[PDB]
Amino acid sequence: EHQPVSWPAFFFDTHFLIWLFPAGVFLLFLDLKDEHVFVIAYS
Amino acid sequence: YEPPATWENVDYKRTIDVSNAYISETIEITIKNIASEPATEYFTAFESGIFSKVSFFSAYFTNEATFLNSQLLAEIRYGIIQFPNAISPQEEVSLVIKSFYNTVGIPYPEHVGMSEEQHLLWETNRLPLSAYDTKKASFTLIGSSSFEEYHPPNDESLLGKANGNSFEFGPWEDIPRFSSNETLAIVYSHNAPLNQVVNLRRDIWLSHWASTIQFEEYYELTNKAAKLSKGFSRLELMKQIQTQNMRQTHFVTVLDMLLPEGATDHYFTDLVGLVSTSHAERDHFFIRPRFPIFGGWNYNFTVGWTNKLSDFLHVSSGSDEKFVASIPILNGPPDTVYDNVELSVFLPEGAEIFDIDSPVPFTNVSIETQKSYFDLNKGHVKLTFSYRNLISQVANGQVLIKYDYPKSSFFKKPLSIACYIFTALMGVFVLKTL
Amino acid sequence: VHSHADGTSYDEEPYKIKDKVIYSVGFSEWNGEEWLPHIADDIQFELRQVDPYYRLTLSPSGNDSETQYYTTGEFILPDRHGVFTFLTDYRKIGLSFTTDKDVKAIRHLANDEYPRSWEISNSWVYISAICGVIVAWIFFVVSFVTTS
Amino acid sequence: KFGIKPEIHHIFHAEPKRVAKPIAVIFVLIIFITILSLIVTWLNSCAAAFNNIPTGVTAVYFLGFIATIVGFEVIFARYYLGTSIFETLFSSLYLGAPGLLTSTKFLRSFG
Amino acid sequence: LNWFDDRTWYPLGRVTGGTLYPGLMTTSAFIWHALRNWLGLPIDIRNVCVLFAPLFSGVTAWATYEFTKEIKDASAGLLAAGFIAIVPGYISRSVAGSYDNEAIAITLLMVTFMFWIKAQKTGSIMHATCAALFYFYMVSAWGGYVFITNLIPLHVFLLILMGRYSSKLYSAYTTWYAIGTVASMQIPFVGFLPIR
Amino acid sequence: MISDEQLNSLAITFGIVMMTLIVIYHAVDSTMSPK
Amino acid sequence: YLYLFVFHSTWVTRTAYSSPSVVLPSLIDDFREAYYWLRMNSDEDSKVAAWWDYGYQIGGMADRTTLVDNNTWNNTHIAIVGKAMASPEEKSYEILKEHDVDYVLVIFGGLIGFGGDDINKFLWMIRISEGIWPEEIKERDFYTAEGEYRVDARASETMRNSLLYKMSYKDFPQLFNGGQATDRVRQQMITPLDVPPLDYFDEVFTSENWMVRIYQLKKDDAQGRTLRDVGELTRSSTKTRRSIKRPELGLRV
Amino acid sequence: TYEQLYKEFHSSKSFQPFIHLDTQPKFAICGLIVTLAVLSSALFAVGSKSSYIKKLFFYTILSVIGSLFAGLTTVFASNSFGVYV
Ligand SMILES: *[C@@H]1O[C@H](CO)[C@@H](O[C@@H]2O[C@H](CO)[C@@H](O[C@@H]3O[C@H](CO[C@H]4O[C@H](CO)[C@@H](O)[C@H](O)[C@@H]4O)[C@@H](O)[C@H](O[C@H]4O[C@H](CO)[C@@H](O)[C@H](O)[C@@H]4O[C@H]4O[C@H](CO)[C@@H](O)[C@H](O)[C@@H]4O[C@H]4O[C@H](CO)[C@@H](O)[C@H](O)[C@@H]4O)[C@@H]3O)[C@H](O)[C@H]2NC(C)=O)[C@H](O)[C@H]1NC(C)=O
Ligand SMILES: *[C@@H]1O[C@H](CO)[C@@H](O[C@@H]2O[C@H](CO)[C@@H](O)[C@H](O)[C@H]2NC(C)=O)[C@H](O)[C@H]1NC(C)=O
Ligand SMILES: *[C@@H]1O[C@H](CO)[C@@H](O)[C@H](O)[C@H]1NC(C)=O
Ligand SMILES: *[C@@H]1O[C@H](CO)[C@@H](O)[C@H](O)[C@H]1NC(C)=O
Ligand SMILES: [Mg+2]
Repeated sequence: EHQPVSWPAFFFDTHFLIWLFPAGVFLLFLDLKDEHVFVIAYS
Repeated sequence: YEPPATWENVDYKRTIDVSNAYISETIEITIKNIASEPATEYFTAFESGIFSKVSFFSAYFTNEATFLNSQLLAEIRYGIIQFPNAISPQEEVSLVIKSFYNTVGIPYPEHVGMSEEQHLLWETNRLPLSAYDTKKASFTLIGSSSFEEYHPPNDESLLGKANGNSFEFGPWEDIPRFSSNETLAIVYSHNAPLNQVVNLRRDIWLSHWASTIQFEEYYELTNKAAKLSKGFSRLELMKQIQTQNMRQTHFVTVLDMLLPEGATDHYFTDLVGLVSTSHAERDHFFIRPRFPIFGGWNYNFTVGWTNKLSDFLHVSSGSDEKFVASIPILNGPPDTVYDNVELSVFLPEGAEIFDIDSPVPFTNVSIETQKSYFDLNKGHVKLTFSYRNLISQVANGQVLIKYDYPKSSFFKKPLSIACYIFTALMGVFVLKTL
Repeated sequence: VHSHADGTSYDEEPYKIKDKVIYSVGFSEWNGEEWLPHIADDIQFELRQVDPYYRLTLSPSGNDSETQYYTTGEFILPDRHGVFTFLTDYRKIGLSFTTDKDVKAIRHLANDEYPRSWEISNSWVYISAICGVIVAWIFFVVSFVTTS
Repeated sequence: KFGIKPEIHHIFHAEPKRVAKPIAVIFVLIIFITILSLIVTWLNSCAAAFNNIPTGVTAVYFLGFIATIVGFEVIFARYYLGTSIFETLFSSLYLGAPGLLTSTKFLRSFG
Repeated sequence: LNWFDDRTWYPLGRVTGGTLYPGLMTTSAFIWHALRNWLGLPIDIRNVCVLFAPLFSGVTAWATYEFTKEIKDASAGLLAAGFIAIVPGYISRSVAGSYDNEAIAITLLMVTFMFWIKAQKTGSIMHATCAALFYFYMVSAWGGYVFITNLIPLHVFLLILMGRYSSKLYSAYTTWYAIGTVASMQIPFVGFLPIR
Repeated sequence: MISDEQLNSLAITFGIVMMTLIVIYHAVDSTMSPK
Repeated sequence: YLYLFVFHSTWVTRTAYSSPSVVLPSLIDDFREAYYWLRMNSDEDSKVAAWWDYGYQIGGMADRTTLVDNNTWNNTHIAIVGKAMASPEEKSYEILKEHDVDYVLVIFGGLIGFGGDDINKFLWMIRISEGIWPEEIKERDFYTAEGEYRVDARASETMRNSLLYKMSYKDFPQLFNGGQATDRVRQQMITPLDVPPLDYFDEVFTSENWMVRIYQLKKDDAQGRTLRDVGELTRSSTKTRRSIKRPELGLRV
Repeated sequence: TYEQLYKEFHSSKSFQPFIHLDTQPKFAICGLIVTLAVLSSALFAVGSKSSYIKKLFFYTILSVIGSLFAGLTTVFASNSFGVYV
């Protein structure tokens, strides 16, 4: 469990959120507020 | 202490059957009364060692099927027999006594391979040990293929006569009373697994709402057969079962529980989880332990099932709120021996016992309360008996409980939950309006 | 038998590091007809985890009709927790061999058995600060709601 | 070692050393005088005194509020003297419930 | 809390009082005691330990709902809950049998963050003391509190240099730190690390 | 006891019901709320 | 897309993650059988020595004292067990006796093809135990001349005499009637003349599928002989005769 | 006396259950529906702005009913799930 992992194991356990995830990050970057910075840094 | 000599044994023939993992003694005696005032008593003599472990003692006339009031007393020890009608001063009457001990012979070699046959050694008394003068006496052993003695006596008269299926002894024309100076020791072949339940506790949960009675039993099982030398070896075991050699081997592979007539929801559980090698056919529950129980190995497990309640309760005639329950006392493997039995019956939340009767004398009876699912006050009424020595298929009885369960407490079970829900709601109200 | 220095056994209160225990064992000799005390001065007790931590020499402190009792002086248990074996093996050639060991767990000190914060003298200036801050805070809260 | 083996004893570690009492007493006296100085500054020097005081029912709510504030610190001080945590929790729950109501009533009434 | 385990690492023993995070077990024991004394359902501790993870896999859905209710409207929080209820990346470590620390360690991860947002967005002190208390509970329940301890300061710092400092960051962050650090020092396994 | 296929169907139905009620709520809120 | 999301996150959980870790569904359970044997038939104060990634189970299911377990905090106490399971039996019997070890259990999936047995994570034992005892153990000897890791007839004379090899292949050749046993995880033939006899340990349990095997230390000899001499006396009884030979030994102290 | 109790046992009638265990799931679901169709009105009443006395009255009057119904559904459901009474 202490290793890196390829790209299939990201679509495996996140069906279609994996390509809405960059979209969500960009749409938070569009209108920055206080909490959006926290969410972006966390992401 | 010696009882007043009052009777004379004019015939005394005893037979011991060693075929089913517990000594079952059967003595047939014709008895004559000494000329005196008519007495109604009889004292059978058990040695202090054997008397410590005896689980059944009956005595009946040959002519009449009905039994007598056979009872144990409370260093030779005695058991009391009492007749319905006083015997004449000079009369001759036959009688038959049956006792069931709880001691089996120890394995003689004690180290045998898992394919060899084992021999057992048992130590008894040759000459009859009675409290009265005996005239004629005969001794017979049955139930095994081959018998042999061990340090035989030089005297020819005290020597067993072999028979095809039995091992008899020559009749002695005159024997004095209290004669126990010859300790016979005999070895015999026996291939049974020699089970022993060190501790059984079985719970019986009555329930009137669902109308089901469910049994749960917790066995602690020990094999008493001869241990195996060179230690375990799976190769030998799995190579011998592929040949036709699983005839009467002395290790336990499959047990056969005998449940009541219609059982459902069988389960077989172990301390470390669920065992999947169980199989419930009609009126039979086959169980395969995790590992075969060789000599000296312990296996502790649990087995449970469910039955309809209409077969065990009966509402009374005079009133519709007095119930009589008849719980079976034992139903397990075919021929085991129990060294402790703890029988717990859990009557419903508001029951109240009126009568308790048992067909086998118990050691201790007590009444407590124990809380279970949705028991919000005083739980269930637990009634526990403690028996000490019991045999599997000859200690067959039914404990009869007689209690009452009024409808004023039958419907209190939903109300006792309605009370909590109403209190929670009236608390949320105050917490939200303040 | 081994037990606390004051009398209480191990089953009442278990052992902890830097405790005071005591050990005692009794020997007897068979001269062919009846037992007698066995006067020997070479016996040694070993308290050992994996290699000896204590190796004391027993002294004769007890006498019986047919038994000689040897005991160790009150000794402080080692400074590290673990699972220690108390052992006494009398093995000298020309004479019978006797061993009797027992394995006991010696636990660490619980939070309730450390010295309190006021028994120490180095930390009397750190409790005065807390008490003063608490008193000042109480008075401040009282004077805050009672001032224009 | 057929015959006999040498004796062995365990050499313990030296315990950490406390400090002399007079220094601690001096440093306690300093903190005490500092606290007294703060109190004196509040009372007289800074002219920050009890201008208005609540009366009647508002004064009873004031007494309740002070009782809560002081009772929590009494609970904590008693817990610092080897009182069980569960007992402290129960004594705090049996005081917060009336105390919260009284304190909120005071803080809404007085303002 | 003072358990000395002499049935592991046999010659050395193990001090299980200061090598263990006692937050999962205390919660399981509290749930067992509540289910056995205040509801009338005596349930074997094995069943509580087994079914702990599925039960606590709905509180994390609620926490994600209440945390997305801050970043956007409530209508956009229910979707997040619907996502985190059934997603294999979180199901993998919270299956019906798993009884690890992460079973309880993600729920709190969300709850603390929720309060932090609620504290940083409004500026109140009572919403930072709740974040400090749930950060102490996460410190007790899991060794991954270092993530929060290194992520909240990053948020505050990124708001400092971006030029968005206000009088709300001061109160929120200083209260959170001053309470959370001294509260997390109370775990015997953590010890004095938060300053060393 | 409930089988495995029955449990699979139950889980799928719960997920479908949840994902439909969420969309119903969102489509009601998007119109009925003042934008 | 939301519906495909549900139909995916249900299938993945059904297929991959919902797999019991104590019962192989291929329904075989040889771990619980051996652990229950240890729990029932061994005295409560006995110590069991196994590799460090089963200790928790042994503590939870078998309820016996272990020497190492999963939360590895002392890395030398694990090197001790690594050196025990990779040295000749005459040194393992001395390393395992000063720690008061009664039983030793190994995993062996050569009959069902388990893959995660102890004979293929042997190399990790060798590495861990070699870091702090370079002279005692050397990884170079376990590999053969050409540099391969074999358990076949052409295996190195250092692995053939190790403890784990002698302990996990005790009766495996004789299991098959022909006398030519085929390992499944390694896919290598095994002859009954390969495995040497075990003189200091004696087998006390092994599961139905030979997966978990529990051995016990023999009690030291009463007359003071080395147990290897007892073994050579019991296996070579009639032919091992010498007429007269003055023994060469140090002067009696 | 064992003989007379054993005589009374067989003579008497058998046990007729109140509500058969085969038709209890029906009552379970038909009571689970009602016990929430009513207890929502309680929360609506307490939430609604009105006189305190009227709120109390129209809360308790239809809270007692929900209490009884829930306390009678939680027995049928418990029996139907396999954990009797
Ligand atoms: C993790 O697990 C591992 C493995 O399980 C643990 O590792 C073990 O730890 C043990 C304790 O730390 C350790 O035991 C010590 O080993 C020392 C090794 O020394 C080596 O060199 C010497 C020569 O210098 C050799 O003789 C020796 O054999 C080694 O090769 C020993 O030296 C230690 O011996 C001392 O303690 C034992 C036990 O009490 C005594 O029997 C022995 O006589 C020594 O005692 C002296 O020192 C102690 C110190 O407390 C004194 O109390 C005592 O009175 C003696 O004092 C005399 O000597 C000192 C020093 O000269 C002098 O100041 C004083 O005045 C007296 O003259 C001891 O044997 C294990 O070896 C070690 N095992 C391995 C494999 O590494 C590890 O601890 C675990 N981790 C944790 C955190 O627990
Ligand atoms: C399993 O059953 C055996 C048989 O009764 C139990 O063994 C007894 O254990 C107690 C305490 O350990 C001893 O005092 C008895 O002498 C043991 N009996 C026999 C016949 O040896 C055992 O405790 C049970 N439970 C477990 C977990 O093994
Ligand atoms: C009988 O059982 C009761 C109930 O626990 C107990 O108090 C009593 O001591 C027992 N008596 C005997 C002789 O076992
Ligand atoms: C010690 O005991 C022996 C045997 O009982 C006795 O002869 C002797 O006098 C005793 N000595 C002392 C000092 O008590
Ligand atoms: Mg982990």
